[PDB]
Amino acid sequence: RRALRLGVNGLPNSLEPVNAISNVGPRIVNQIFDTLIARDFFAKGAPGNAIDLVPALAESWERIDEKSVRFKLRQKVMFHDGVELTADDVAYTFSSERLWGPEAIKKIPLGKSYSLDFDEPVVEDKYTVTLRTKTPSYLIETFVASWMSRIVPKEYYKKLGAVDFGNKPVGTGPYKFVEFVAGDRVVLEANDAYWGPKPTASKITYQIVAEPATRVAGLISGEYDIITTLTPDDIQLINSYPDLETRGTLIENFHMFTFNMNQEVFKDKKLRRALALAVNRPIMVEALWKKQASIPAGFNFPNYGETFDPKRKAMEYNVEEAKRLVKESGYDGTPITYHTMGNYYANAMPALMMMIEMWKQIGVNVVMKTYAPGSFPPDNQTWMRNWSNGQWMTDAYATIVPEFGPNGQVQKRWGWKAPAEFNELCQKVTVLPNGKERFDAYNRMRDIFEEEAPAVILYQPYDVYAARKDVHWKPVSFEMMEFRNNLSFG
Ligand SMILES: CC(C)OP(=O)(O)O[C@@H]1[C@@H](O)[C@@H](O)CO[C@H]1O
Repeated sequence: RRALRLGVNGLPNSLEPVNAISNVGPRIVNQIFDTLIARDFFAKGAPGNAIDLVPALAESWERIDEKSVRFKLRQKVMFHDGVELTADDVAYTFSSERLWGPEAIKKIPLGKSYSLDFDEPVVEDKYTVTLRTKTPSYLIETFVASWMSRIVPKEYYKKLGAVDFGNKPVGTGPYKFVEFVAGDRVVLEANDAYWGPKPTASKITYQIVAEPATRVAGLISGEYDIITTLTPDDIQLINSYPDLETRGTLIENFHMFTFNMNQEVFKDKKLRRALALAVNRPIMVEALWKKQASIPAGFNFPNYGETFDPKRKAMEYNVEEAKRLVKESGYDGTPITYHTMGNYYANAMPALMMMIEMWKQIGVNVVMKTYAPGSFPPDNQTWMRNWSNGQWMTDAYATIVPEFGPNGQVQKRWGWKAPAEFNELCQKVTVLPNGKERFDAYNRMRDIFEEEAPAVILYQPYDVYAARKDVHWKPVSFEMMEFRNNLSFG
Protein backbone atom coordinates (compact mmCIF):
# COMPACT_ATOMS: atom_id res chain seq x y z
CA ARG A 1 0.00 0.00 0.00
CA ARG A 2 1.07 3.59 -0.80
CA ALA A 3 1.46 6.36 1.84
CA LEU A 4 -1.14 9.15 1.27
CA ARG A 5 0.26 12.69 1.12
CA LEU A 6 -2.22 15.55 1.67
CA GLY A 7 -1.52 19.25 1.20
CA VAL A 8 -4.07 20.95 3.48
CA ASN A 9 -5.14 24.61 4.15
CA GLY A 10 -4.89 24.05 7.91
CA LEU A 11 -4.82 21.80 10.98
CA PRO A 12 -7.13 21.79 14.07
CA ASN A 13 -5.78 22.89 17.51
CA SER A 14 -6.63 19.42 18.85
CA LEU A 15 -7.51 15.88 17.73
CA GLU A 16 -10.16 15.59 20.51
CA PRO A 17 -13.21 15.02 18.19
CA VAL A 18 -15.55 17.78 19.47
CA ASN A 19 -12.63 20.30 19.83
CA ALA A 20 -11.64 19.37 16.23
CA ILE A 21 -15.00 20.73 14.85
CA SER A 22 -13.80 23.10 12.09
CA ASN A 23 -13.22 22.99 8.30
CA VAL A 24 -9.80 21.31 8.96
CA GLY A 25 -10.39 18.83 11.82
CA PRO A 26 -13.18 16.45 10.57
CA ARG A 27 -10.97 15.26 7.63
CA ILE A 28 -8.54 13.83 10.25
CA VAL A 29 -10.92 12.79 13.14
CA ASN A 30 -13.12 10.90 10.59
CA GLN A 31 -10.08 8.57 10.14
CA ILE A 32 -9.34 8.09 13.87
CA PHE A 33 -12.95 7.67 15.10
CA ASP A 34 -16.39 6.20 14.33
CA THR A 35 -19.98 7.26 15.15
CA LEU A 36 -22.93 4.99 16.23
CA ILE A 37 -24.72 5.90 12.97
CA ALA A 38 -22.73 6.94 9.88
CA ARG A 39 -23.79 8.61 6.64
CA ASP A 40 -23.43 6.83 3.29
CA PHE A 41 -22.78 9.72 0.89
CA PHE A 42 -22.39 7.22 -2.02
CA ALA A 43 -25.74 5.38 -1.59
CA LYS A 44 -27.85 4.68 -4.78
CA GLY A 45 -25.13 5.96 -7.16
CA ALA A 46 -25.11 9.45 -5.58
CA PRO A 47 -22.03 11.68 -6.26
CA GLY A 48 -20.99 11.95 -2.58
CA ASN A 49 -24.23 13.73 -1.56
CA ALA A 50 -26.58 10.89 -0.45
CA ILE A 51 -28.52 11.69 2.78
CA ASP A 52 -28.68 7.93 3.71
CA LEU A 53 -27.89 7.02 7.34
CA VAL A 54 -26.40 3.52 7.87
CA PRO A 55 -25.37 1.44 10.96
CA ALA A 56 -21.77 1.90 12.17
CA LEU A 57 -20.74 1.30 15.84
CA ALA A 58 -24.45 0.66 16.59
CA GLU A 59 -25.68 -2.36 14.53
CA SER A 60 -29.29 -1.19 15.19
CA TRP A 61 -31.21 1.43 17.20
CA GLU A 62 -34.79 2.18 18.32
CA ARG A 63 -36.46 5.36 19.57
CA ILE A 64 -38.26 4.29 22.79
CA ASP A 65 -40.15 7.61 23.34
CA GLU A 66 -39.90 11.45 22.72
CA LYS A 67 -36.61 11.71 24.70
CA SER A 68 -34.79 8.34 24.39
CA VAL A 69 -33.10 6.09 21.77
CA ARG A 70 -31.71 2.59 22.64
CA PHE A 71 -28.58 1.53 20.69
CA LYS A 72 -27.54 -2.12 20.11
CA LEU A 73 -23.74 -1.96 19.74
CA ARG A 74 -21.47 -3.85 17.30
CA GLN A 75 -19.59 -6.53 19.25
CA LYS A 76 -15.78 -7.08 19.53
CA VAL A 77 -14.97 -3.56 18.09
CA MET A 78 -11.45 -2.74 19.25
CA PHE A 79 -9.96 0.73 19.97
CA HIS A 80 -6.42 1.37 18.63
CA ASP A 81 -4.75 0.22 21.91
CA GLY A 82 -6.65 -3.11 21.96
CA VAL A 83 -9.36 -2.07 24.49
CA GLU A 84 -12.84 -3.37 23.48
CA LEU A 85 -15.63 -0.86 22.79
CA THR A 86 -18.51 -1.23 25.26
CA ALA A 87 -21.68 0.77 26.18
CA ASP A 88 -19.47 2.41 28.92
CA ASP A 89 -17.33 4.22 26.28
CA VAL A 90 -20.57 5.37 24.56
CA ALA A 91 -22.13 6.51 27.90
CA TYR A 92 -18.87 8.40 28.71
CA THR A 93 -18.89 10.06 25.22
CA PHE A 94 -22.40 11.51 25.96
CA SER A 95 -21.86 12.04 29.73
CA SER A 96 -22.26 15.21 31.86
CA GLU A 97 -18.59 14.66 33.02
CA ARG A 98 -17.01 14.70 29.52
CA LEU A 99 -19.51 16.59 27.33
CA TRP A 100 -22.52 18.77 28.46
CA GLY A 101 -22.04 19.09 32.25
CA PRO A 102 -20.97 22.30 34.05
CA GLU A 103 -17.38 21.08 34.65
CA ALA A 104 -16.96 19.91 30.98
CA ILE A 105 -16.71 23.62 29.80
CA LYS A 106 -12.93 23.59 30.70
CA LYS A 107 -12.26 20.49 28.50
CA ILE A 108 -14.67 21.01 25.55
CA PRO A 109 -15.51 24.78 25.53
CA LEU A 110 -18.39 24.44 23.03
CA GLY A 111 -19.61 21.03 24.36
CA LYS A 112 -22.77 22.25 26.13
CA SER A 113 -23.64 24.97 23.53
CA TYR A 114 -23.47 22.36 20.66
CA SER A 115 -25.20 19.55 22.66
CA LEU A 116 -28.93 18.73 23.01
CA ASP A 117 -30.66 19.04 26.45
CA PHE A 118 -28.98 15.72 27.38
CA ASP A 119 -29.79 13.57 30.36
CA GLU A 120 -27.18 11.04 31.57
CA PRO A 121 -26.95 7.98 29.20
CA VAL A 122 -28.24 4.58 30.46
CA VAL A 123 -25.94 1.50 30.12
CA GLU A 124 -28.34 -1.49 29.79
CA ASP A 125 -25.57 -4.10 29.15
CA LYS A 126 -22.00 -4.40 27.65
CA TYR A 127 -23.44 -3.74 24.14
CA THR A 128 -26.70 -1.84 24.90
CA VAL A 129 -26.89 1.91 25.67
CA THR A 130 -29.81 4.39 25.76
CA LEU A 131 -29.01 8.01 24.94
CA ARG A 132 -31.53 10.47 26.36
CA THR A 133 -32.57 14.12 26.74
CA LYS A 134 -34.18 15.79 29.81
CA THR A 135 -36.93 17.35 27.62
CA PRO A 136 -38.44 16.03 24.32
CA SER A 137 -35.92 15.81 21.48
CA TYR A 138 -36.61 14.39 18.02
CA LEU A 139 -32.96 15.26 17.15
CA ILE A 140 -31.14 12.38 18.98
CA GLU A 141 -30.69 10.31 15.77
CA THR A 142 -29.20 13.15 13.67
CA PHE A 143 -27.02 14.37 16.56
CA VAL A 144 -25.65 10.75 16.91
CA ALA A 145 -24.71 10.59 13.18
CA SER A 146 -22.90 14.01 13.46
CA TRP A 147 -19.33 15.28 14.15
CA MET A 148 -20.39 15.83 17.84
CA SER A 149 -20.82 12.10 18.36
CA ARG A 150 -17.50 10.37 17.53
CA ILE A 151 -17.00 7.70 20.27
CA VAL A 152 -14.05 8.13 22.68
CA PRO A 153 -12.42 5.40 24.89
CA LYS A 154 -13.58 6.08 28.51
CA GLU A 155 -10.53 4.72 30.44
CA TYR A 156 -7.80 6.12 28.14
CA TYR A 157 -9.48 9.58 27.75
CA LYS A 158 -10.01 9.87 31.56
CA LYS A 159 -6.40 8.69 32.16
CA LEU A 160 -4.96 11.40 29.85
CA GLY A 161 -7.61 14.11 30.27
CA ALA A 162 -9.21 15.96 27.29
CA VAL A 163 -6.15 18.21 26.58
CA ASP A 164 -3.55 15.35 26.46
CA PHE A 165 -6.06 13.06 24.61
CA GLY A 166 -6.32 15.70 21.84
CA ASN A 167 -2.54 15.30 21.31
CA LYS A 168 -2.47 11.45 21.50
CA PRO A 169 -5.95 10.30 20.27
CA VAL A 170 -7.23 6.70 20.46
CA GLY A 171 -10.34 5.76 18.50
CA THR A 172 -11.93 2.80 16.67
CA GLY A 173 -11.58 4.34 13.13
CA PRO A 174 -9.74 3.03 10.02
CA TYR A 175 -6.56 5.00 10.78
CA LYS A 176 -4.59 5.24 14.02
CA PHE A 177 -2.58 8.20 15.40
CA VAL A 178 1.16 8.36 14.60
CA GLU A 179 2.14 12.02 15.23
CA PHE A 180 0.83 15.61 15.59
CA VAL A 181 3.33 18.47 15.12
CA ALA A 182 1.28 21.72 15.60
CA GLY A 183 1.42 24.11 12.60
CA ASP A 184 3.20 21.41 10.50
CA ARG A 185 1.51 17.96 10.15
CA VAL A 186 -0.68 15.10 11.42
CA VAL A 187 0.57 11.61 10.47
CA LEU A 188 -1.80 8.57 10.66
CA GLU A 189 -1.26 4.83 9.84
CA ALA A 190 -3.57 1.97 8.72
CA ASN A 191 -5.65 0.31 11.47
CA ASP A 192 -5.53 -3.29 10.16
CA ALA A 193 -7.73 -4.38 13.13
CA TYR A 194 -10.54 -2.12 11.77
CA TRP A 195 -14.10 -3.51 12.14
CA GLY A 196 -15.28 -1.99 8.82
CA PRO A 197 -13.81 -1.60 5.30
CA LYS A 198 -10.00 -2.03 5.59
CA PRO A 199 -7.72 1.04 5.29
CA THR A 200 -6.28 1.25 1.69
CA ALA A 201 -3.40 3.64 2.52
CA SER A 202 -0.46 2.44 4.69
CA LYS A 203 -0.03 6.04 6.07
CA ILE A 204 -1.84 9.41 5.86
CA THR A 205 -0.03 12.78 6.27
CA TYR A 206 -2.03 16.06 6.49
CA GLN A 207 0.67 18.68 5.68
CA ILE A 208 -0.15 22.38 6.24
CA VAL A 209 0.39 24.50 3.08
CA ALA A 210 -1.32 27.81 4.04
CA GLU A 211 -0.60 29.33 0.57
CA PRO A 212 -2.87 27.81 -2.14
CA ALA A 213 -0.28 28.60 -4.90
CA THR A 214 2.40 26.68 -2.91
CA ARG A 215 -0.26 23.92 -2.49
CA VAL A 216 -0.98 23.82 -6.33
CA ALA A 217 2.79 23.79 -7.22
CA GLY A 218 3.15 21.05 -4.57
CA LEU A 219 0.80 18.71 -6.50
CA ILE A 220 2.47 19.57 -9.90
CA SER A 221 5.95 18.56 -8.50
CA GLY A 222 4.45 16.27 -7.08
CA GLU A 223 4.90 16.31 -3.28
CA TYR A 224 1.16 15.49 -2.76
CA ASP A 225 -1.47 12.91 -3.77
CA ILE A 226 -4.42 15.27 -2.95
CA ILE A 227 -4.57 19.04 -2.20
CA THR A 228 -7.51 20.86 -0.50
CA THR A 229 -9.33 24.27 -0.38
CA LEU A 230 -8.78 25.50 -3.94
CA THR A 231 -10.63 28.16 -5.97
CA PRO A 232 -12.49 27.63 -9.34
CA ASP A 233 -9.66 29.86 -10.78
CA ASP A 234 -7.17 26.99 -10.12
CA ILE A 235 -9.35 24.52 -12.18
CA GLN A 236 -8.21 25.16 -15.81
CA LEU A 237 -4.45 24.95 -14.96
CA ILE A 238 -4.61 21.74 -12.84
CA ASN A 239 -6.88 20.03 -15.43
CA SER A 240 -4.39 20.96 -18.20
CA TYR A 241 -2.13 18.18 -16.75
CA PRO A 242 -3.03 14.66 -18.06
CA ASP A 243 -2.14 12.98 -14.68
CA LEU A 244 -3.93 15.62 -12.51
CA GLU A 245 -7.57 16.60 -12.00
CA THR A 246 -9.82 18.79 -9.89
CA ARG A 247 -12.58 17.19 -7.80
CA GLY A 248 -15.16 19.50 -6.32
CA THR A 249 -18.66 19.74 -4.84
CA LEU A 250 -21.00 22.14 -3.04
CA ILE A 251 -20.75 21.27 0.68
CA GLU A 252 -23.31 21.54 3.55
CA ASN A 253 -21.59 24.65 4.91
CA PHE A 254 -21.97 28.40 4.42
CA HIS A 255 -19.27 31.07 4.37
CA MET A 256 -20.03 34.30 6.19
CA PHE A 257 -18.70 37.38 7.90
CA THR A 258 -19.58 38.23 11.48
CA PHE A 259 -19.16 40.95 14.10
CA ASN A 260 -17.84 41.54 17.58
CA MET A 261 -21.12 42.96 18.94
CA ASN A 262 -19.32 43.97 22.20
CA GLN A 263 -17.74 46.75 20.06
CA GLU A 264 -19.60 50.10 20.35
CA VAL A 265 -19.92 50.38 16.53
CA PHE A 266 -21.60 46.91 16.32
CA LYS A 267 -23.91 47.00 19.43
CA ASP A 268 -26.89 48.18 17.31
CA LYS A 269 -28.13 46.37 14.16
CA LYS A 270 -27.99 49.51 11.89
CA LEU A 271 -24.34 49.35 10.64
CA ARG A 272 -24.42 45.51 10.62
CA ARG A 273 -27.53 45.67 8.35
CA ALA A 274 -26.01 48.46 6.16
CA LEU A 275 -22.89 46.24 5.59
CA ALA A 276 -25.15 43.19 4.88
CA LEU A 277 -27.41 45.10 2.39
CA ALA A 278 -24.37 46.27 0.31
CA VAL A 279 -23.03 42.68 -0.19
CA ASN A 280 -23.40 41.88 -3.90
CA ARG A 281 -23.31 38.05 -3.72
CA PRO A 282 -24.05 37.44 -7.50
CA ILE A 283 -20.89 39.41 -8.62
CA MET A 284 -18.75 37.54 -6.01
CA VAL A 285 -20.16 34.19 -7.27
CA GLU A 286 -19.23 35.18 -10.90
CA ALA A 287 -15.78 36.71 -10.15
CA LEU A 288 -14.40 34.22 -7.66
CA TRP A 289 -16.61 31.17 -7.90
CA LYS A 290 -17.34 31.06 -11.71
CA LYS A 291 -21.06 30.21 -10.95
CA GLN A 292 -19.91 27.15 -8.87
CA ALA A 293 -20.90 28.46 -5.38
CA SER A 294 -24.59 28.85 -4.35
CA ILE A 295 -26.55 31.60 -2.54
CA PRO A 296 -29.08 30.33 0.05
CA ALA A 297 -32.45 32.07 0.60
CA GLY A 298 -31.46 32.92 4.21
CA PHE A 299 -30.36 30.55 7.07
CA ASN A 300 -32.16 27.85 5.06
CA PHE A 301 -30.56 24.70 3.50
CA PRO A 302 -31.95 21.61 1.67
CA ASN A 303 -30.28 19.24 4.24
CA TYR A 304 -32.78 20.66 6.86
CA GLY A 305 -35.31 18.30 5.17
CA GLU A 306 -38.77 18.98 6.69
CA THR A 307 -37.50 22.36 8.07
CA PHE A 308 -36.09 23.63 4.74
CA ASP A 309 -38.30 26.36 3.20
CA PRO A 310 -38.05 26.13 -0.65
CA LYS A 311 -40.62 28.94 -1.14
CA ARG A 312 -38.39 31.44 0.77
CA LYS A 313 -37.19 34.56 -1.16
CA ALA A 314 -33.49 35.41 -1.63
CA MET A 315 -31.65 37.67 0.88
CA GLU A 316 -32.13 41.41 0.05
CA TYR A 317 -29.50 43.48 -1.82
CA ASN A 318 -30.18 47.22 -1.40
CA VAL A 319 -27.27 49.68 -1.87
CA GLU A 320 -29.51 52.78 -1.47
CA GLU A 321 -31.01 51.52 1.87
CA ALA A 322 -27.45 50.57 3.03
CA LYS A 323 -26.25 54.15 2.16
CA ARG A 324 -29.06 55.70 4.27
CA LEU A 325 -28.38 53.26 7.21
CA VAL A 326 -24.67 54.38 7.32
CA LYS A 327 -25.88 58.04 7.27
CA GLU A 328 -28.39 57.39 10.14
CA SER A 329 -25.88 55.42 12.26
CA GLY A 330 -23.22 56.83 14.61
CA TYR A 331 -20.42 55.63 12.22
CA ASP A 332 -17.93 58.42 11.33
CA GLY A 333 -15.65 57.01 8.60
CA THR A 334 -13.22 55.42 11.11
CA PRO A 335 -11.54 52.32 9.55
CA ILE A 336 -13.21 49.03 10.63
CA THR A 337 -10.96 45.99 10.83
CA TYR A 338 -11.88 42.62 9.25
CA HIS A 339 -9.83 39.69 10.57
CA THR A 340 -8.96 36.75 8.26
CA MET A 341 -6.54 33.79 8.69
CA GLY A 342 -5.17 34.33 5.17
CA ASN A 343 -6.95 31.89 2.84
CA TYR A 344 -8.11 29.35 5.50
CA TYR A 345 -11.45 29.75 3.67
CA ALA A 346 -11.36 29.46 -0.14
CA ASN A 347 -11.64 32.96 -1.68
CA ALA A 348 -11.51 34.60 1.81
CA MET A 349 -9.07 37.36 0.79
CA PRO A 350 -10.41 37.91 -2.84
CA ALA A 351 -14.02 37.97 -1.37
CA LEU A 352 -13.06 40.57 1.27
CA MET A 353 -11.26 42.76 -1.42
CA MET A 354 -14.58 42.95 -3.36
CA MET A 355 -16.63 43.72 -0.22
CA ILE A 356 -14.17 46.49 0.92
CA GLU A 357 -14.89 48.12 -2.45
CA MET A 358 -18.74 47.55 -2.03
CA TRP A 359 -18.53 49.06 1.49
CA LYS A 360 -16.35 52.03 0.39
CA GLN A 361 -19.23 52.87 -2.05
CA ILE A 362 -21.75 53.06 0.90
CA GLY A 363 -19.30 55.14 2.99
CA VAL A 364 -17.75 52.40 5.18
CA ASN A 365 -13.95 52.08 5.24
CA VAL A 366 -13.07 48.43 5.94
CA VAL A 367 -9.45 47.24 6.48
CA MET A 368 -8.06 43.70 6.11
CA LYS A 369 -6.07 42.42 9.13
CA THR A 370 -4.32 39.06 8.63
CA TYR A 371 -3.56 36.61 11.49
CA ALA A 372 -1.39 33.45 11.63
CA PRO A 373 -2.99 30.02 12.57
CA GLY A 374 -3.35 29.93 16.38
CA SER A 375 -2.50 33.69 16.57
CA PHE A 376 -6.16 34.99 16.61
CA PRO A 377 -6.04 38.27 18.64
CA PRO A 378 -8.03 39.03 21.87
CA ASP A 379 -11.80 39.45 21.18
CA ASN A 380 -11.73 43.24 21.93
CA GLN A 381 -8.97 43.83 19.27
CA THR A 382 -11.38 42.40 16.59
CA TRP A 383 -14.42 44.05 14.98
CA MET A 384 -15.45 42.14 11.76
CA ARG A 385 -14.14 38.63 10.96
CA ASN A 386 -14.88 35.80 8.52
CA TRP A 387 -16.32 32.43 9.61
CA SER A 388 -18.21 29.39 8.29
CA ASN A 389 -20.93 27.12 9.69
CA GLY A 390 -21.23 23.47 8.82
CA GLN A 391 -24.91 22.44 8.75
CA TRP A 392 -24.50 19.20 10.70
CA MET A 393 -28.08 17.90 11.19
CA THR A 394 -30.85 16.67 8.87
CA ASP A 395 -32.77 19.56 10.55
CA ALA A 396 -32.80 23.40 10.83
CA TYR A 397 -31.66 23.21 14.50
CA ALA A 398 -27.98 23.26 13.38
CA THR A 399 -26.51 25.83 13.20
CA ILE A 400 -29.04 28.61 14.02
CA VAL A 401 -29.71 27.34 17.61
CA PRO A 402 -26.15 26.05 18.66
CA GLU A 403 -24.34 29.09 17.18
CA PHE A 404 -26.91 31.96 17.35
CA GLY A 405 -29.15 30.64 20.16
CA PRO A 406 -29.58 31.99 23.73
CA ASN A 407 -26.85 29.60 25.05
CA GLY A 408 -24.65 29.96 21.91
CA GLN A 409 -21.30 31.78 21.50
CA VAL A 410 -22.58 34.56 19.14
CA GLN A 411 -24.86 35.86 21.93
CA LYS A 412 -22.63 34.91 24.95
CA ARG A 413 -19.04 35.45 23.75
CA TRP A 414 -19.72 37.84 20.84
CA GLY A 415 -22.32 40.16 22.47
CA TRP A 416 -25.35 39.77 20.17
CA LYS A 417 -28.35 41.14 22.09
CA ALA A 418 -30.89 38.93 20.25
CA PRO A 419 -34.59 39.98 20.54
CA ALA A 420 -36.59 38.06 23.21
CA GLU A 421 -38.79 36.57 20.41
CA PHE A 422 -35.70 34.98 18.77
CA ASN A 423 -34.59 33.23 21.99
CA GLU A 424 -38.20 32.15 22.75
CA LEU A 425 -38.60 30.44 19.27
CA CYS A 426 -35.11 28.80 19.72
CA GLN A 427 -36.54 27.12 22.87
CA LYS A 428 -39.75 25.99 21.06
CA VAL A 429 -37.89 24.51 18.01
CA THR A 430 -35.59 22.42 20.29
CA VAL A 431 -38.63 20.77 21.99
CA LEU A 432 -41.45 20.73 19.37
CA PRO A 433 -41.85 17.83 16.87
CA ASN A 434 -41.96 18.63 13.10
CA GLY A 435 -45.11 20.46 11.98
CA LYS A 436 -46.72 23.87 11.11
CA GLU A 437 -45.71 25.57 14.42
CA ARG A 438 -42.05 24.40 14.17
CA PHE A 439 -41.76 25.24 10.42
CA ASP A 440 -43.19 28.78 10.96
CA ALA A 441 -41.00 29.40 14.05
CA TYR A 442 -37.80 28.63 12.02
CA ASN A 443 -39.02 31.04 9.28
CA ARG A 444 -39.63 33.86 11.85
CA MET A 445 -36.12 33.13 13.32
CA ARG A 446 -34.72 33.48 9.72
CA ASP A 447 -36.56 36.84 9.36
CA ILE A 448 -35.14 38.14 12.71
CA PHE A 449 -31.64 36.86 11.73
CA GLU A 450 -31.72 38.93 8.46
CA GLU A 451 -33.25 42.02 10.22
CA GLU A 452 -30.65 41.79 13.05
CA ALA A 453 -27.65 40.78 10.85
CA PRO A 454 -25.54 39.20 13.76
CA ALA A 455 -23.66 37.52 10.87
CA VAL A 456 -24.07 37.86 7.11
CA ILE A 457 -24.38 34.66 5.02
CA LEU A 458 -22.31 34.87 1.80
CA TYR A 459 -22.65 31.53 -0.02
CA GLN A 460 -22.33 27.76 0.13
CA PRO A 461 -18.74 27.25 -1.09
CA TYR A 462 -17.97 24.89 -3.91
CA ASP A 463 -15.24 22.83 -2.18
CA VAL A 464 -12.37 22.37 -4.65
CA TYR A 465 -9.81 19.55 -4.28
CA ALA A 466 -7.12 18.48 -6.75
CA ALA A 467 -5.61 15.01 -7.01
CA ARG A 468 -3.30 12.68 -8.90
CA LYS A 469 -5.51 10.68 -11.37
CA ASP A 470 -3.97 7.42 -9.95
CA VAL A 471 -5.42 8.34 -6.47
CA HIS A 472 -9.12 7.32 -6.69
CA TRP A 473 -11.02 9.34 -4.09
CA LYS A 474 -14.33 11.19 -4.40
CA PRO A 475 -15.40 14.31 -2.42
CA VAL A 476 -18.44 14.33 -0.08
CA SER A 477 -21.14 17.09 0.37
CA PHE A 478 -19.67 17.97 3.84
CA GLU A 479 -16.47 19.64 5.23
CA MET A 480 -14.57 16.32 5.68
CA MET A 481 -12.77 13.66 3.62
CA GLU A 482 -14.16 10.13 3.44
CA PHE A 483 -11.82 7.19 2.70
CA ARG A 484 -14.06 4.21 3.72
CA ASN A 485 -14.80 2.38 0.39
CA ASN A 486 -13.61 5.68 -1.27
CA LEU A 487 -9.77 5.40 -1.62
CA SER A 488 -7.63 3.22 -3.95
CA PHE A 489 -4.44 3.46 -6.10
CA GLY A 490 -4.12 2.71 -9.85
C1 LIG B 1 -11.73 28.48 12.60
C2 LIG B 1 -12.88 27.58 12.89
C3 LIG B 1 -13.14 27.30 14.37
O1 LIG B 1 -14.03 27.87 12.16
P1 LIG B 1 -14.55 26.92 11.02
O2 LIG B 1 -15.29 27.75 10.01
O3 LIG B 1 -13.39 26.25 10.37
O4 LIG B 1 -15.47 25.77 11.59
C4 LIG B 1 -16.89 25.90 11.86
C5 LIG B 1 -17.15 25.79 13.27
O5 LIG B 1 -16.57 26.93 14.01
C6 LIG B 1 -18.51 25.63 13.64
O6 LIG B 1 -19.23 26.87 13.50
C7 LIG B 1 -19.24 24.60 12.82
O7 LIG B 1 -18.97 24.73 11.43
C8 LIG B 1 -17.60 24.79 11.11
O8 LIG B 1 -17.47 24.94 9.76
